[PDB]
Amino acid sequence: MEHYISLLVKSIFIENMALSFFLGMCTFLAVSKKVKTSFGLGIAVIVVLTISVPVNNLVYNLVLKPDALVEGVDLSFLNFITFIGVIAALVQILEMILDRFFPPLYNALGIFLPLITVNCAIFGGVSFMVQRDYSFAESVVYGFGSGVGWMLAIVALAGIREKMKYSDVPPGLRGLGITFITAGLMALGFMSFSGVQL
Amino acid sequence: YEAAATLFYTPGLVTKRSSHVRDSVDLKRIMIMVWLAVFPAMFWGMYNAGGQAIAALNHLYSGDQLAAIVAGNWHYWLTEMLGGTMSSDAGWGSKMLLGATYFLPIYATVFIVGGFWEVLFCMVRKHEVNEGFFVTSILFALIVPPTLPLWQAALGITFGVVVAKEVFGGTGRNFLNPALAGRAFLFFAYPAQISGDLVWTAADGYSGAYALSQWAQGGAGALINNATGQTITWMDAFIGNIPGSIGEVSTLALMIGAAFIVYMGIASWRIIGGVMIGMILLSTLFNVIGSDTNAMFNMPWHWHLVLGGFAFGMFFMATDPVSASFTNSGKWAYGILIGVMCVLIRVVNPAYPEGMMLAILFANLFAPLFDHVVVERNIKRRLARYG
Amino acid sequence: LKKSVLAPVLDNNPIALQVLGVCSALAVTTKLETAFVMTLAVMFVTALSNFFVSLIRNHIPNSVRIIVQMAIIASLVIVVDQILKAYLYDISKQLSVFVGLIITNCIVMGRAEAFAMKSEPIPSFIDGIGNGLGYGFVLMTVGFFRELLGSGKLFGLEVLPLISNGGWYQPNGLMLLAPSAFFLIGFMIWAIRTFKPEQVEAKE
Amino acid sequence: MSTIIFGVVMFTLIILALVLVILFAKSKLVPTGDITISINGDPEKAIVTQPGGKLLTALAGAGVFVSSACGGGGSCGQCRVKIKSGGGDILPTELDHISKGEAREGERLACQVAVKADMDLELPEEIFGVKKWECTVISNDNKATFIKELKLAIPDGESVPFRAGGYIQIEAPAHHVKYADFDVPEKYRGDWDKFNLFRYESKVDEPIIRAYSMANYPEEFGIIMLNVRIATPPPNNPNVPPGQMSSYIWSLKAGDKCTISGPFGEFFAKDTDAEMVFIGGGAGMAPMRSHIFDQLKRLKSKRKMSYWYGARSKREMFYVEDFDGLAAENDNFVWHCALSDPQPEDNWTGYTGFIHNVLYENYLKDHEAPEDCEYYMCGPPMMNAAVINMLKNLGVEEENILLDDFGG
Amino acid sequence: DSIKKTLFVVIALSLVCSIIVSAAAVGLRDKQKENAALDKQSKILQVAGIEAKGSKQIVELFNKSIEPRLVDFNTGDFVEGDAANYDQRKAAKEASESIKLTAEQDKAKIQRRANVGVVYLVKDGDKTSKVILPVHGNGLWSMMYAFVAVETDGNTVSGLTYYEQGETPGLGGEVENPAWRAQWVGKKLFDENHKPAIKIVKGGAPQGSEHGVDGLSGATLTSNGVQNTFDFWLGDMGFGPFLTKVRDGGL
Amino acid sequence: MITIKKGLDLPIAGTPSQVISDGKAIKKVALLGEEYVGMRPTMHVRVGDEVKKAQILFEDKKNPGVKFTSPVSGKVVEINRGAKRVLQSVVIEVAGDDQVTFDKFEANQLASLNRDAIKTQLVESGLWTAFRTRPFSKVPAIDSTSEAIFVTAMDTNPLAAEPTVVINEQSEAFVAGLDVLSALTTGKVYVCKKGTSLPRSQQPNVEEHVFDGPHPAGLAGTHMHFLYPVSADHVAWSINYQDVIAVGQLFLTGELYTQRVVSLAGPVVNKPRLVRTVMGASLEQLVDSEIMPGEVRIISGSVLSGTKATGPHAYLGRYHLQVSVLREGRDKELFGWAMPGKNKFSVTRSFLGHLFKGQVYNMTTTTNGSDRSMVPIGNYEKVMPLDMEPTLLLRDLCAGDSDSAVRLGALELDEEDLALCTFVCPGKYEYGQLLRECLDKIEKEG
Ligand SMILES: Cc1cc2nc3c(=O)[nH]c(=O)nc-3n(C[C@H](O)[C@H](O)[C@H](O)COP(=O)(O)OP(=O)(O)OC[C@H]3O[C@@H](n4cnc5c(N)ncnc54)[C@H](O)[C@@H]3O)c2cc1C
Ligand SMILES: Cc1cc2nc3c(=O)[nH]c(=O)nc-3n(C[C@H](O)[C@H](O)[C@H](O)COP(=O)(O)O)c2cc1C
Ligand SMILES: Cc1cc2nc3c(=O)[nH]c(=O)nc-3n(C[C@H](O)[C@H](O)[C@H](O)CO)c2cc1C
Ligand code: FES
Ligand code: FES
Ligand SMILES: [Ca+2]
Repeated sequence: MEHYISLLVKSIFIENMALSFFLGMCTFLAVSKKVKTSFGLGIAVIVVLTISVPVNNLVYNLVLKPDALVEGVDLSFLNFITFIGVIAALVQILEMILDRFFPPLYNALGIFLPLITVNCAIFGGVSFMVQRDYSFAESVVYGFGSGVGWMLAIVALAGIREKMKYSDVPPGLRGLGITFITAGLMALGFMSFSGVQL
Repeated sequence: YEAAATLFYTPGLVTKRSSHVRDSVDLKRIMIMVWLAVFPAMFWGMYNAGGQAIAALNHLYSGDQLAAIVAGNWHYWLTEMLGGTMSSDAGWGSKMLLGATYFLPIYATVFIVGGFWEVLFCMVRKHEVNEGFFVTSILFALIVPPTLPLWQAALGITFGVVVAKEVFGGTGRNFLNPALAGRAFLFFAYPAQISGDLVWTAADGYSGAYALSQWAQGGAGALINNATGQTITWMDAFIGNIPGSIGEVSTLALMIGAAFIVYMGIASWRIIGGVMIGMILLSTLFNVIGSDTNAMFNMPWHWHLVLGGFAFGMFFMATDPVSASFTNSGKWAYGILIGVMCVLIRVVNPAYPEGMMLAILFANLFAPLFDHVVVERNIKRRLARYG
Repeated sequence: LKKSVLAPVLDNNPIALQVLGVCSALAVTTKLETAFVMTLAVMFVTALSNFFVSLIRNHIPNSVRIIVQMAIIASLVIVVDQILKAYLYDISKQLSVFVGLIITNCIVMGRAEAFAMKSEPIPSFIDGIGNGLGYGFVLMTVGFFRELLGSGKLFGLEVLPLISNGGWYQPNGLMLLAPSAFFLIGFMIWAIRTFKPEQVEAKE
Repeated sequence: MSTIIFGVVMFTLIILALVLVILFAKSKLVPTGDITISINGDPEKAIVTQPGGKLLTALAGAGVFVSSACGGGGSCGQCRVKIKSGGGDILPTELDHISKGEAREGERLACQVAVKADMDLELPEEIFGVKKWECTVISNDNKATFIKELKLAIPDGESVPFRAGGYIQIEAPAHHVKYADFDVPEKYRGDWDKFNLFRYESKVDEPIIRAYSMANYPEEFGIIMLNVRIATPPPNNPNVPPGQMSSYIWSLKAGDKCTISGPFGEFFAKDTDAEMVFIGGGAGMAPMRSHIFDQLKRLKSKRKMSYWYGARSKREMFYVEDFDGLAAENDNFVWHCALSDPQPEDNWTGYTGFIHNVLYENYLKDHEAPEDCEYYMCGPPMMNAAVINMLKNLGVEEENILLDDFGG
Repeated sequence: DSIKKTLFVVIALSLVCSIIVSAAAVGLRDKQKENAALDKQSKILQVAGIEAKGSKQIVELFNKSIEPRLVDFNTGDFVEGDAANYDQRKAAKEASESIKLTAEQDKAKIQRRANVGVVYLVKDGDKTSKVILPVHGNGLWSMMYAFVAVETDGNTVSGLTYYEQGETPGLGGEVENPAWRAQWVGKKLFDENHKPAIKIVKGGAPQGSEHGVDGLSGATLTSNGVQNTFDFWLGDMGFGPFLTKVRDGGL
Repeated sequence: MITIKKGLDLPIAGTPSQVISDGKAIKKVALLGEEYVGMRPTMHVRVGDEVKKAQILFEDKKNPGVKFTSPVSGKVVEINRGAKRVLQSVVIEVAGDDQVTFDKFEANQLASLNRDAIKTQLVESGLWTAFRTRPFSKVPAIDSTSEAIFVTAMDTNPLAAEPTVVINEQSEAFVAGLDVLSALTTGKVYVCKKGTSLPRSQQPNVEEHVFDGPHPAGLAGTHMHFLYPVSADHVAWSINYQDVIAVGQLFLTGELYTQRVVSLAGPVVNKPRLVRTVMGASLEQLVDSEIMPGEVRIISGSVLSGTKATGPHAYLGRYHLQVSVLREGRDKELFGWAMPGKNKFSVTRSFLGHLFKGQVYNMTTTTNGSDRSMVPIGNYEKVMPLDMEPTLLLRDLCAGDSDSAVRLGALELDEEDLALCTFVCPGKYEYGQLLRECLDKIEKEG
């Protein structure tokens, strides 16, 4: 369908929030050393942001939308509460299930879950969903697109920092500064799709 | 001074261990050979700039007011006395002279300030002055609008050297194209000086649109140039008589230069093949789809191949081995990706008229990911124990 | 004592030595009048949250400590949000989501999980104020070096006349985008690590 | 006004539902079962604990504590253990002191192992015998300006089994001791007065454990002999706290007893019989004398070696009554020394300066085959660096160079 | 067990924090609602020309002068109701009060149009001198919203101000330039044939032109956007049926 | 496996005519102590002692045993130590004919001996210094055994002797060597031969595999890839054909066989030929009067992978079958980097060399251009034929990492093959020695 593919490509390439909204950088610039290390984190972000968007959208359209529970009353001033609470509960439960029911997958996904239990890149996604007021069928697609775009961005940065093993960075900038400059140049590259419509 | 003998002479050293014979090709030869490959394009671009300037200016002004104008900016103030006249039938002696008077200050400032940065950093780290600066200086000076003031170019090259290449550790150590980063700096920080309709023609007080941008607002019959009033045809844009930048015209006069290096093995032909196949495939797809809106949907591949800034970028910017992928099968992916982007962001992105400068910076980021994928496949093969 | 609060300014800078709190830093600094409010909010929220969590540090459980700590920090951020929308709503519109993003701004997370969980409430409060001030130093310097070049103004008050009014300056367009923050922070890190050499990273 | 309580109850309900779901998941999935740790391969006894604890700290509660010198802090870098089951998940923090080749056979850093499932240990036999004793100091002679010959009386004359070069564990309680009452001879009292070392004191409120290496050789039992070094802080930094454990031992009085424990083997002499070169510095005199006595008085192997020592002055010289006798007693053993700045009354003739130059100029530079012998160094870094640089210049490698330090 | 020791503390802290959170939330709601208006009040007063310094004065003279009103786009007639709390932005988001436009209808690139809008009238008494019209269209990067002030003749523009545009400053978002705004005084919306004749002229409109306004320097997409916005919202599917009545009188 | 389509065999001047001829007199013969990777010296001799042929001369203290034997009788004259007391060369002077005798067998017995007996006799003789383990190039331990023993019955090094002429002379000795090798495997013996015909053995364990094409199609490293991929857990052994001849002579007669055939040739060699000599002969005395007047650098081994032989190193290496000479190119040329030289050479088409088919150059030892960072220009792709991607493996090697090099396949190589990729590099790096450093690091930390 035009809408349910346009929204996906939109979230994937035009507003990559790793590099167009610039969220989640505290881990973007921290866990980026090996491609086969950042791939697992990308997968974990994909699953967390594909799960936490639909449930939050359901609860928002059910009990925190104004007049949705009782006419003339609203509960706008606890949306942050419920978003962060459901995010933390889902992360904890998923980590416990990963360690219990399917142990071999813990090495690939379960280890990374305690890091992203709270994060800008996920909270901002939830807030943007609630701000743009999506329906469920498009909200799930938006969440999946956001996750996959974040995974793509972090994997590309891991590849760049792997290739840069031949560099001769000056001693002062060694590490953190060169990572920041690389991310800035990455933004300069990704400014290509600033104006396209979808 | 007498110190230039270091870069004139060969050092005259001998090997010490391992292979005691060495191939005679080297970095100092490669850079200079690229430096000598653009000339059949640079001279034509200078001539074209002079011609467009003369045609537009004499189409606009005449008489005593024209005398005042030619007694205005130092371009005309100098070329009127140095052996030429500003009339409508002027030939080489005025056209090329005006083009050179426009181009030389930009180059002489870019080269000086970039060389200052390079010598400062090289003296701080105490290595020999690298030879990868001439190519970047030429390839940046060749891709700016003629009316661009000197200090904006100085800031652009300063950014493109210090922020993109020099900090990462010099030639061969960086990961993104220095000259294209330098042009992106201007393209994003001063849009009213590098893009538009008032900077593409050297004539003072004249308005002339980018050749490509006219199709974005009208059909194939809207490619009209107001220099004297004619129609821009495919053969016209292929010979390179359209308005445009100082060096990105005359696709033929640039292909003649680029074929030399491509045949010589300096530039990989795999990337060129991949970019061409991607561009033709995606443009044919768009043409088949079609739509009454966004008039650019109908331009075919043979029209895309010559318009605007495609040929020069494809032949020189893409083939940069440091930025490009390394694996033999990854070069194809790099080429196809850049070929898709240079049409996608020019067809379905109305905000920007020119695309290659963005597409190269986009694909440089994904250059090593293809390398990693191919390497992982090869390692899987080896662990399967078949070589 | 006075001598120990300035450490997060240079010695243990939260954005220079460690990687906490970068999203707000690189997103808010488009102006200066917004950077000041963002730094005051971070300072006050961090200080109060550390004080409270250290006050009740001996009775909360470690099984679900995440929920309790994010509840006690959310009950403060959801108050500062209403305060901003009641007094400085003209500023608050500009920050948009980032005013709410103080929930997960890793400064509070790290400081609460590192210091207030095992220290006395008053040192926890002082630690919070110090870390906030250290973060605010970088915030304000990046804000100055962005706004002054991007608009010829500081705190929304003209200092460099623009070319529209025949001024000496032309507003740089790139500074108003995001990649300006990245390079500015990078050169800031270079200066910090070259004037305080003991923080230089290792080779291998 | 009405919506305030409504928001309150909704907030409480949603938080309670979240916590209820979290605990409903927790109380049905987490194993929380008994975990059994085998101290050896099919051992006589096992340990049962709860998951989540550190392996070394859990095991130390039942015994068989390890030779780690930081007590679980990960600072020693030598809490090496071997486990062949439970988990092969080597941690990146263990790679600091574990190698790719050695990791393949289940060796681990116990300080970084967190217990989650059943696993088995394969610790060597001799570790199981670690225990504690309390002994009385019977001689605390001041053999030099900064050393003491601390003699201990072992209870019941028990012959503790050990190899030369091993180290025992000693504990000390909280203390407050001033240096004005230490046993210093009047000749060395002038040297102490030179910087007024009597004025120093230290306040310690904690128990402290360290490691000490015995001077006597294994065939000598019932009496254990330890050398203790000066505990003063550097004069250039007067406010640096002094050596706590060393201060306690220096202040320990005759007749009064202290607790000893943990005879741990390390720095073993090689099984071969090649020529040996013995270089010592400062407090390494105890392991040097132990190793010298060991094979000679116990094994009687027909080896050949020499002991080279460096001293500030003749005042800092001791054990000459033993070395000058043994050298004449047997032709297999020689000993030499050099003085840095001997006093005019020392009447010294022979080698002077630092030990490295005299070693090179007297023995190594004209040796027949320096690459077929062994080297042992036990001394301060300012001598260790010089001797190792000399030896690497001479052409010996890591497999022949053996050394350690006395905790700094 | 930790069960009771966790439930007790979590419920106690929830009760502790919910009361303060809710008290803060409901306490400031009045101030939020009141302060949400000034950012638009300043623009409306400035476009009407009644300068007011300070929020107190701004609300005072707006309460004195301007009367909000509603209008039906079809037939160009007024409707009953109140406009002080009418959400024009939301009115386009619901089918009951909006219609999705088609290809020939979508000249402003909005795709949505409310069935009943809001029109502001400035008064010096029981008669109207100027009438403010809120008009919006789609630019290059995003939407733009603006006020066009016309006199009671239904022909002349008295002032134009864009209170939020979201374009690139310097060339795109130059619509906020006071000099560019000062051009719009005296221009004419319609011609003799009653058709909308406002034209954005590139390179500078001819001096004294009655239908031209200078095109934005180097922002042709933005100039085209503003031209499309006016050409749509002055047509018979916009404020044209109402403008006919403005010229008919009774304003 | 039968063909290769990459790599450029270097067109040099002074190719040797493949005709065996007698050689000059030999005075000093030495054993080099640095080419034996990982070996550390423990000598059983002192300056002035007297030794016999095949007698133990020195043994290494790393490996258990693997005694190195003097190649001919005489007396020890000097021991040239190096910096940090490394063993460089043990020079002995030829005198007398005292030798150590070993057991002898018959032709029929040579296929069914006992493996332990064969190994004992071989290691006691000292020919065990020949075999090298492919993943690390070190001589195998005294007791190890692997199922793949590769015999290099071809040679495609530049200006090198043709094995078809040498093997044909000894004839049945090669067959005896192959038959005795057939039992020292536990696997199979692979002999890599050109399209021509070679003496053939009747043991089903051995095999014949045909290879032909450019230069890299003759090294054991490349022979590995298409027949038995070497891994960390699958080591394999390689030996040149003359050592097979020596082993066959040993187990057929009972005395160590020490003669060698060296292909003295080069750009500056007055008259190339196939010389007969004893291993480790003094190069300065072997090349006497065969040089034309001029400053020359005597280089042992093949030109791409040899070691300079000035002074203490002036002796034939154990693993080298050829000697070369080059003219010292110390001259400085004005704008020579840009001058379109007719006589210059380059793998890329950036010079006039590739226009003239079959032209022959007098290449010298000039390192064109100083050290610069490698771009690269995709030069290595035309060179390396093994199924691996070198244009980034070389970057990894130059970065100092070892963990990823092992993954990419740095194990399957050595300085024997990577020299060709060092030769074509534009940055003028030394990947040949860099690979040795990386392999040493992996061996140490492994
Ligand atoms: C295996 C082994 C064997 C040993 N064998 C012997 C032996 O045979 N004989 C022997 O004498 N010792 C030996 N030692 C060393 C023994 O552990 C000493 O007691 C050691 O000095 C620790 O004792 P301490 O804690 O009293 O002193 P430490 O405090 O560890 O060191 C004393 C010195 O350090 C200074 N100091 C204290 N705290 C600090 C600080 N925070 N910063 C800077 N300087 C500080 C003190 O002022 C003083 O100068 C051995 C150690 C080991 C590990
Ligand atoms: C970075 C950048 C951003 C731009 N943004 C806008 C914009 O927001 N609106 C606009 O009308 N033009 C914008 N432009 C300019 C247009 O792309 C283009 O130059 C203009 O439409 C000139 O068209 P013309 O030649 O037909 O007059 C921008 C240019 C650049 C380089
Ligand atoms: C074929 C070729 C193309 C090049 N293209 C560029 C280019 O587009 N821009 C540039 O700045 N340098 C270019 N260079 C110069 C050089 O490779 C560049 O600065 C590298 O990024 C340096 O590492 C080129 C060099 C070669 C050989
Ligand atoms: S990543 Fe944005 S605050 Fe942590
Ligand atoms: S307990 Fe100290 S290193 Fe592990
Ligand atoms: Ca409106």
